[PDB]
Amino acid sequence: GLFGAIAGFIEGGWSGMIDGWYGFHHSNSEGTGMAADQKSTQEAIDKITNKVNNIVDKMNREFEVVNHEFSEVEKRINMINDKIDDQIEDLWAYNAELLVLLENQKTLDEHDSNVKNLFDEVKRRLSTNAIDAGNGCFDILHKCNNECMETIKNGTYNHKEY
Amino acid sequence: GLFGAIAGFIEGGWSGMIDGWYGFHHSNSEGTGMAADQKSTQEAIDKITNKVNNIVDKMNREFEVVNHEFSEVEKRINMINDKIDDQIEDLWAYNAELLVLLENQKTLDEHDSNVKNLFDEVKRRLSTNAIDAGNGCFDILHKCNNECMETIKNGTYNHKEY
Amino acid sequence: GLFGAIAGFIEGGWSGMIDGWYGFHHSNSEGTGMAADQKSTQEAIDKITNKVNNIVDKMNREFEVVNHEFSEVEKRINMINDKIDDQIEDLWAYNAELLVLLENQKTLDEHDSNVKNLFDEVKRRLSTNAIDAGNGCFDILHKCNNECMETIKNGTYNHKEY
Amino acid sequence: DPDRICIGYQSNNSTDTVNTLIEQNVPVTQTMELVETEKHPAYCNTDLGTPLELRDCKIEAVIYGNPKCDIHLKDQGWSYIVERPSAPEGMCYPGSVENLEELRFVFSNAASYKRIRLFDYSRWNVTSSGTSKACNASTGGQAFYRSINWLTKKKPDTYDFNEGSYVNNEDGDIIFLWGIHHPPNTKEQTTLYKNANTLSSVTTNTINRSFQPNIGPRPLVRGQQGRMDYYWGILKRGETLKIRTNGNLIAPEFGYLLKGESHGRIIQNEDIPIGNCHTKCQTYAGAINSSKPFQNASRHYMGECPKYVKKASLRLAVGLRNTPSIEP
Amino acid sequence: DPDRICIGYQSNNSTDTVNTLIEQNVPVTQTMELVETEKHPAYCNTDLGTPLELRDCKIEAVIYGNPKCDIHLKDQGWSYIVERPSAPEGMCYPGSVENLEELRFVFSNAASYKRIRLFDYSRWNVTSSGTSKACNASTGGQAFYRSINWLTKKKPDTYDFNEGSYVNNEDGDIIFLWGIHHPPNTKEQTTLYKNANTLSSVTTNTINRSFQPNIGPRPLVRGQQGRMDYYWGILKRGETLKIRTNGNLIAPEFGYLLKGESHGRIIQNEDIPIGNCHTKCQTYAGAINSSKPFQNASRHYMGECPKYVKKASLRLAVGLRNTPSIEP
Amino acid sequence: DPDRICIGYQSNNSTDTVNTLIEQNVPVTQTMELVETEKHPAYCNTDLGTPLELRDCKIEAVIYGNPKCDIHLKDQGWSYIVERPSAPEGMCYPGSVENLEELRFVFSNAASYKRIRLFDYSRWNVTSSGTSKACNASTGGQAFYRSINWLTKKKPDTYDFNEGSYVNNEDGDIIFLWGIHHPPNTKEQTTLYKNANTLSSVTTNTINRSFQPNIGPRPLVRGQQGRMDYYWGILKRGETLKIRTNGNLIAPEFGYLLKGESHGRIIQNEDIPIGNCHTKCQTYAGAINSSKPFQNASRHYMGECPKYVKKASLRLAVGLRNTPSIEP
Ligand SMILES: *[C@@H]1O[C@H](CO[C@@H]2O[C@@H](C)[C@@H](O)[C@@H](O)[C@@H]2O)[C@@H](O[C@@H]2O[C@H](CO)[C@@H](O[C@@H]3O[C@H](CO[C@H]4O[C@H](CO)[C@@H](O)[C@H](O)[C@@H]4O)[C@@H](O)[C@H](O[C@H]4O[C@H](CO)[C@@H](O)[C@H](O)[C@@H]4O)[C@@H]3O)[C@H](O)[C@H]2NC(C)=O)[C@H](O)[C@H]1NC(C)=O
Ligand SMILES: *[C@@H]1O[C@H](CO[C@@H]2O[C@@H](C)[C@@H](O)[C@@H](O)[C@@H]2O)[C@@H](O[C@@H]2O[C@H](CO)[C@@H](O[C@@H]3O[C@H](CO[C@H]4O[C@H](CO)[C@@H](O)[C@H](O)[C@@H]4O)[C@@H](O)[C@H](O[C@H]4O[C@H](CO)[C@@H](O)[C@H](O)[C@@H]4O)[C@@H]3O)[C@H](O)[C@H]2NC(C)=O)[C@H](O)[C@H]1NC(C)=O
Ligand SMILES: *[C@@H]1O[C@H](CO[C@@H]2O[C@@H](C)[C@@H](O)[C@@H](O)[C@@H]2O)[C@@H](O[C@@H]2O[C@H](CO)[C@@H](O[C@@H]3O[C@H](CO[C@H]4O[C@H](CO)[C@@H](O)[C@H](O)[C@@H]4O)[C@@H](O)[C@H](O[C@H]4O[C@H](CO)[C@@H](O)[C@H](O)[C@@H]4O)[C@@H]3O)[C@H](O)[C@H]2NC(C)=O)[C@H](O)[C@H]1NC(C)=O
Ligand SMILES: *[C@@H]1O[C@H](CO)[C@@H](O[C@@H]2O[C@H](CO)[C@@H](O)[C@H](O)[C@H]2NC(C)=O)[C@H](O)[C@H]1NC(C)=O
Ligand SMILES: *[C@@H]1O[C@H](CO)[C@@H](O[C@@H]2O[C@H](CO)[C@@H](O)[C@H](O)[C@H]2NC(C)=O)[C@H](O)[C@H]1NC(C)=O
Ligand SMILES: *[C@@H]1O[C@H](CO)[C@@H](O[C@@H]2O[C@H](CO)[C@@H](O)[C@H](O)[C@H]2NC(C)=O)[C@H](O)[C@H]1NC(C)=O
Ligand SMILES: *[C@@H]1O[C@H](CO)[C@@H](O[C@@H]2O[C@H](CO)[C@@H](O)[C@H](O)[C@H]2NC(C)=O)[C@H](O)[C@H]1NC(C)=O
Ligand SMILES: *[C@@H]1O[C@H](CO)[C@@H](O[C@@H]2O[C@H](CO)[C@@H](O)[C@H](O)[C@H]2NC(C)=O)[C@H](O)[C@H]1NC(C)=O
Ligand SMILES: *[C@@H]1O[C@H](CO)[C@@H](O[C@@H]2O[C@H](CO)[C@@H](O)[C@H](O)[C@H]2NC(C)=O)[C@H](O)[C@H]1NC(C)=O
Ligand SMILES: *[C@@H]1O[C@H](CO)[C@@H](O[C@@H]2O[C@H](CO)[C@@H](O)[C@H](O)[C@H]2NC(C)=O)[C@H](O)[C@H]1NC(C)=O
Ligand SMILES: *[C@@H]1O[C@H](CO)[C@@H](O[C@@H]2O[C@H](CO)[C@@H](O)[C@H](O)[C@H]2NC(C)=O)[C@H](O)[C@H]1NC(C)=O
Ligand SMILES: *[C@@H]1O[C@H](CO)[C@@H](O[C@@H]2O[C@H](CO)[C@@H](O)[C@H](O)[C@H]2NC(C)=O)[C@H](O)[C@H]1NC(C)=O
Ligand SMILES: *[C@@H]1O[C@H](CO)[C@@H](O)[C@H](O)[C@H]1NC(C)=O
Ligand SMILES: *[C@@H]1O[C@H](CO)[C@@H](O)[C@H](O)[C@H]1NC(C)=O
Ligand SMILES: *[C@@H]1O[C@H](CO)[C@@H](O)[C@H](O)[C@H]1NC(C)=O
Repeated sequence: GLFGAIAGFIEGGWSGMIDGWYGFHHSNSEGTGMAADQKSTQEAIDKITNKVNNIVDKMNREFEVVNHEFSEVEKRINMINDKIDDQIEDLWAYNAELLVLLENQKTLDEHDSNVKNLFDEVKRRLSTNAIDAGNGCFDILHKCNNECMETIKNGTYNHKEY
Repeated sequence: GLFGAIAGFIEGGWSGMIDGWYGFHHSNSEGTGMAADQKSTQEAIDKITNKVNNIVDKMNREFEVVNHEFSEVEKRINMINDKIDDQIEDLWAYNAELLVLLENQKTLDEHDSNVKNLFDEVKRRLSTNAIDAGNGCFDILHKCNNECMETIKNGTYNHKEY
Repeated sequence: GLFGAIAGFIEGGWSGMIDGWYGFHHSNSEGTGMAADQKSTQEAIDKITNKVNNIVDKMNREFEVVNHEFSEVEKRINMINDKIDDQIEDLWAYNAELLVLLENQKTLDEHDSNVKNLFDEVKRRLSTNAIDAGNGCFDILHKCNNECMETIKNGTYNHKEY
Repeated sequence: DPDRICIGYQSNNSTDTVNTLIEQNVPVTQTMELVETEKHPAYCNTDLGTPLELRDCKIEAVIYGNPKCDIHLKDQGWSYIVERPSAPEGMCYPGSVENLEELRFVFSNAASYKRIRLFDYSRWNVTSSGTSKACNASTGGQAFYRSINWLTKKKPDTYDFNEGSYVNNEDGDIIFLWGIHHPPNTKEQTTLYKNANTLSSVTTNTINRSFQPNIGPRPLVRGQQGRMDYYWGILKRGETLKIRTNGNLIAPEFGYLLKGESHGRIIQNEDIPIGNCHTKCQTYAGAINSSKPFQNASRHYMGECPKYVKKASLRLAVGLRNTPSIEP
Repeated sequence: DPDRICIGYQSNNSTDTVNTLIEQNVPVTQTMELVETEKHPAYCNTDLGTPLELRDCKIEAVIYGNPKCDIHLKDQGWSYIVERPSAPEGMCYPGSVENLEELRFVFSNAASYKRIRLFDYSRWNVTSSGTSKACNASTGGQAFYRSINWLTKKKPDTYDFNEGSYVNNEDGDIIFLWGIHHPPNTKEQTTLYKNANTLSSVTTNTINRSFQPNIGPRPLVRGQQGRMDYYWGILKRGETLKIRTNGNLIAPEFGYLLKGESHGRIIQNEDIPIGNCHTKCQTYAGAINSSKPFQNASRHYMGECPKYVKKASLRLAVGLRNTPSIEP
Repeated sequence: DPDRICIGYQSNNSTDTVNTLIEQNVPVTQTMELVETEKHPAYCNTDLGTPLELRDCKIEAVIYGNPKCDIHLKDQGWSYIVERPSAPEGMCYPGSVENLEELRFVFSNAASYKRIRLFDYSRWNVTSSGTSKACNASTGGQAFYRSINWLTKKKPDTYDFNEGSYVNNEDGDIIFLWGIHHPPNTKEQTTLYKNANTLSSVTTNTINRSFQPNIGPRPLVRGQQGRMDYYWGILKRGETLKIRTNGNLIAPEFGYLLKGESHGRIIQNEDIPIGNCHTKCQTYAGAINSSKPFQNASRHYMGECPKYVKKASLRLAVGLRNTPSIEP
């Protein structure tokens, strides 16, 4: 994808992550954990919610096609009326189809960006105290207990301590 | 944002930077400086100028609604004329609203990209001679006077000298 | 550009690369090679092919303007018919022009993304075994024969071997 | 051995796929369908009320009062009209309605009507309430339109210039109706109306119309070589309708006091039944109950309806690209 | 201690916000408003000239020359027409103009007119310049239309077939006007026109029309049970207009030589005044002076105007996301 | 000295440039033009057949059978009609066709016609096949319309009420045509038709029309002060056409049995020739052979055509930004 994270440097998703789109796995001496990151997840939810509400609002403006009857000596007017209804319907078909193809492209790329940004956010916070494995994982060069781990996840980790 | 620089790894803007969107702060033995980068700033100005001129050009093509009068036995034609004016106006309302929502999304992301690219441009030029602080700042591992600083800013810095 | 690779950290293209958009140059003890990367190239071909086919499909829906004749006492209807044809043609002119300007912007950025992703893909696979030169080139810290080179290109390179 | 932290994203068992500009059938974790394809194939009530179903009679047959349509003589209201194409009864006596489309429009765009008596022709100096085999009642006997009255000469060879006034003192505009009978022979003209050429005038505050008969044999239609031209007008609040004839006038008897505004639709459909249902969205292919932005039911609808698209499906990505899962 | 270089971007005190597809009220450093909401609420001059304001008279009253509209008898030009709905004077003698909408269209689409005398009825074999209480002049006395002439019989019970020719040798097409008077009684028909049934023919190179009167009592309108049908035609450059009547013709006296093309608008507005201003963009809600692509004034405009949108605001991001400032 | 691997992209000698929303004239390695600007400036055959070119005669001249248009009397079919504006022959005897636009529409929308004889006027009680200097044949002698027949009185001052029937037993609907002659004098009316006022009725199962002459001198057109009003109707499958006249009727002789559906176009073009070519896309500016989505030839086309845009060029980027090449 555009940002190279989803189906990219992180090769696959986690089937265990049900309550969120993006999150963390950790392993230390005290054991193992996997949980959604609620901040990055909720930011993404707000954005797609805004997009959906905008798509619904821009497609629900008042519109009506009253069918009309014409005499056998009103063939030109009958054809003109049919042209209006066909050509306006045709322009709305373009708008609806193109908007879904365009926004589906962006939505999937926006998710890819969200994953890359979360990864980059952790990489900078860890700085020289961690080795990049190149699969979305960091090997921490010091002992990092559950307190240290939560400090990385919620973004209060100060690399100068270690 | 999409590229993770603005309100991202660089947490806030500079109130002092008035004559440009993107620029540099430096500190060395000779003191302190902050100035806009005119090249990256002028490239961005040209792009938004092109966008605005395109938006104005695509919305200023000749258009006219002559009001019409109809007899009491021309009710069907009267309704058909009203339908044309309502439904074309409705399609233009979609175009105008959607274009502003779409281009506002891209403009803000394009600025984010411009900041990230400037940062990356400096990071590569400095190479192994500087430590990344993770806030858009580089600590240079050698003495870097005003001559050295201007050489980084205007992009003639050769890292093999140091 | 948006992703900073094309006319960016890789300053120019290769005139020799005819059968592909993206590819590799290598130099070792056994000599020199330059070839397109068929996987990244073919992925890009599929995407632009899909885009072009979508653009052609969304513009080829059935459309027809039958010219009409009107009496000297049908001036209002004549003007209404002319308005329909002018204003629908005007909305299609907007759609065609805007779609080309929008998709040309994205196509060039999508290519830029494809180059950056290929570079990043190699950088991660090489890991600590190579030095980044900052021009799209890697200096490998161990001897890397044609077998080693093809292993980097086709993505089976294990950095722990060296 | 070293402590480790990893960034990951959701994979799931979703089979949902979307199309993008650059990619077909991309698997994604969460989607939403934007096209409503479910509907109730019936003609339901709306907030404007119940549809008027015309199984037996076209609208002009009801207005002019074709004597097979007496079920519709009652004061009535509607949200829209369902006119069955198979409805056999139109104008029973051969002839055309001038501006028929505009009459059906103004009638159908109203919310209801009251039948108002404009004239009583029992007190007139003519034989009134003439009948025809062309216009049989439902009970079998020969009859005529209920809204217009066939005036012929008084039995002792007399048809003078008879005239009457009606003043619209009702709370709205009235549709009034009349006909001009054209006999096939000059013999029938004199045996019905006495005068060989007649002047029939229908006038109001704004309208000024007069009619002479056009004698000559027309092709046989429903057993008649004679023909009627049917006419209509609108008498506005406070306006006076004046009629004057010495023969050939099928004179206005009952007008229609129009009230309010319906959806102003005449649906020409055979096989979709009227339903005992209420809907926010009534399309011509049935009722829709949906918050989805689009529907593929019909381009013709009334109420608050999703936009019409001729497409099976428009699936919108909500979640991210669905990938085969890896172990954390 | 180490020498440092930092990349940064602009923050400022801008309160401007924009909407994106994914985000409401995003603060940004520089924006531009695309909708013009300022206008001058007046009807101004354009490059096509000054609007013709009709406070007292509707267009048909000016064309037919209602004798309360003598201020408009002068040769005149306009860029567009402002017809005040309250304008009381229309057709003074009761009756309808055939194809009134098409007449108002062709007249209003011209840039100017010259009144051309088609006929002098002083030399005719009739009593010309008939008057009516229905058509009072502004000075109070009973008068008639200035453009059409009420011809009655010559005093010693005489109205023969009178005919005349006019040849259009002017530099353009001429609107010509006439009426057919329909008396309420057969008594009035003979006391005005002598003949109980008349033939009035109006013919040109292309048009062939004839008219007989339709006697019968119409409802009283402005003190008249009589009625006139009003007609119009276009006499092209070089065409001959021929009129022939033995009664009931309200004969053409003055035609209108149309020149050029205006904005071809008739604005039906009460409360927006005519202004002593010049504008590039005149909307029906007032004049606009803007380079902005959109306006929310009116969908009806003339000149070079921003596109109409029913929206208060469409703010476009120019600068970047405005963030709370940090110290370099 | 160290072993090296580099990522690169294509540069080439392409001079192709595209416009983006943010950038003009961007060089790119591969592009495609979306607007077809090539066409064959001729009117070609389509899958619906060959265009009917009318160099000499307008459509109404062919239908009514102007005697200078005898080349078109033959049964014919077309895909569309090319009517040269310079075509001199219309209605030869001065007068207008009622609903001319609707006649040209219904005729041109058919795929072909057969000329059907409705009546033989040799057996009628009138002098048939009247001629005029206004309607000269191509060979020079005075003639008349082939489709309608000028009936005058039988030589010993006789014109009774003559009537006839035609039954449409053909496989389709028939256009039937007639005229009403209006003499300039009451003298000519009696020297042609004997009766000073006539009744001419044209009736079918659905249509009921009658006509009286309107005597009076019209301006001289092609040597005639007389005038004809031209009329038309559609006789549906199985319907009976009945005509009845005692003078002034230019009676229906030949009707037109319409079959099928063409492109239903009448192109008014002078200088584009009919071509011996076949095309999938025929525009009004010539034939197009293209898979490109757009064309700038004409907004008027038939067949399977690219969408019309008034633009020289819309170049789509396929490849990437073309940069000056660097050595690997
Ligand atoms: C309006 O109603 C008219 C009157 O209708 C009748 O009276 C009312 C009250 C009801 O009772 C209704 O049911 C009645 O029909 C109606 O006119 C009628 O139309 C019908 C159908 O066209 C006519 O029926 C035909 O009659 C002839 C003649 O019948 C006599 O002679 C024969 C031979 O000597 C005897 O066998 C009979 O017993 C009679 O003495 C028949 O020849 C014909 O039979 C043929 O056709 C039928 C199908 O219609 C076949 O089944 C047979 O096998 C034959 O092939 C019909 O029976 C009826 O004469 C006529 N009556 C009157 C008084 O006019 C009118 O049509 C209605 N108007 C409209 C527009 O519908
Ligand atoms: C066209 O103009 C017509 C003539 O107009 C007059 O002459 C011109 C030159 C001007 O001077 C103009 O100002 C004049 O009015 C016009 O016809 C006129 O219409 C008016 C209004 O309808 C008539 O006025 C009414 O007259 C009757 C009768 O008046 C006589 O008898 C009574 C009782 O014995 C006396 O009191 C009078 O002095 C007279 O001797 C009145 O009954 C009536 O009064 C009632 O109505 C008014 C309001 O209109 C109230 O103020 C009163 O209280 C009463 O309730 C009016 O005064 C006038 O008779 C009539 N004149 C003629 C010659 O026809 C015509 O209407 C104009 N056409 C159109 C279409 O407008
Ligand atoms: C329908 O056809 C009508 C008949 O046409 C003729 O017969 C057919 C079979 C052909 O042979 C055809 O070629 C014939 O023309 C047609 O009516 C004719 O119209 C023409 C043209 O308007 C008339 O020609 C003019 O005739 C007068 C009179 O000529 C006589 O007198 C003069 C003077 O004494 C002599 O010099 C002649 O020899 C004759 O004896 C001429 O004055 C006039 O000449 C002037 O105009 C021409 C140009 O037209 C100039 O070249 C000259 O210099 C002069 O300035 C014409 O020659 C013809 O008289 C007339 N014939 C009849 C029998 O009516 C009709 O117009 C056609 N209908 C329509 C609608 O087109
Ligand atoms: C039927 O005939 C009677 C008598 O002719 C009409 O009544 C007359 O109507 C006129 C005009 O309104 C009056 O002037 C007479 O005074 C009336 N005479 C009588 C004796 O009442 C009556 O109007 C006619 N009916 C119709 C419908 O025209
Ligand atoms: C249209 O669909 C709505 C939404 O599903 C239906 O409303 C629900 O009906 C059930 C059963 O009465 C209730 O338990 C829910 O609380 C209702 N939801 C809301 C938002 O009211 C509605 O019944 C359907 N309408 C028709 C006419 O069938
Ligand atoms: C609206 O969309 C639905 C879904 O595509 C259509 O229903 C399908 O129609 C096809 C073609 O006739 C059938 O073979 C399938 O069995 C239907 N599938 C489903 C899932 O229902 C429907 O016909 C479309 N059109 C209308 C007018 O409703
Ligand atoms: C008024 O009457 C006179 C006399 O009847 C008309 O003049 C005559 O007109 C005819 C036809 O144009 C000529 O043939 C006569 O020679 C004329 N006679 C005289 C004595 O001039 C005059 O045309 C009539 N006016 C109108 C308007 O019809
Ligand atoms: C419309 O707005 C324009 C632009 O503001 C006005 O033009 C300016 O007017 C002032 C005062 O005359 C000048 O100092 C500027 O130089 C003008 N600018 C330009 C570009 O000409 C203009 O006056 C306004 N028009 C009306 C009719 O009020
Ligand atoms: C055009 O847009 C302007 C700005 O929204 C409208 O002016 C506002 O209208 C509201 C609603 O009536 C008022 O309460 C505000 O006081 C107005 N605000 C401003 C800033 O002017 C205007 O009404 C819109 N419509 C038209 C026809 O001009
Ligand atoms: C020409 O005249 C003859 C004789 O008047 C007409 O033939 C008569 O037509 C009537 C009505 O159809 C019949 O009743 C007679 O029996 C017929 N008489 C004869 C002697 O045949 C004929 O119809 C007339 N032609 C036209 C066209 O009207
Ligand atoms: C329209 O263009 C097509 C495509 O170039 C032409 O078809 C080709 O014609 C040549 C010569 O006959 C053949 O060698 C190719 O095989 C054809 N291609 C296809 C896809 O059929 C076609 O001849 C042109 N049509 C006209 C009428 O000129
Ligand atoms: C369609 O597009 C083509 C290409 O722009 C037009 O052809 C050019 O027209 C210009 C302006 O008249 C000429 O000066 C050039 O010589 C033409 N260039 C080429 C490359 O042909 C063409 O006129 C456009 N319009 C139509 C109706 O075909
Ligand atoms: C999801 O699919 C996987 C792979 O086939 C399977 O192992 C698992 O049981 C499925 N989850 C369910 C049924 O909840
Ligand atoms: C901008 O806002 C800041 C923060 O409130 C304030 O300190 C500063 O004075 C403002 N700038 C001005 C008034 O120029
Ligand atoms: C492409 O352009 C380059 C630079 O001018 C030139 O050296 C080369 O010969 C060109 N390639 C050709 C002609 O194939």
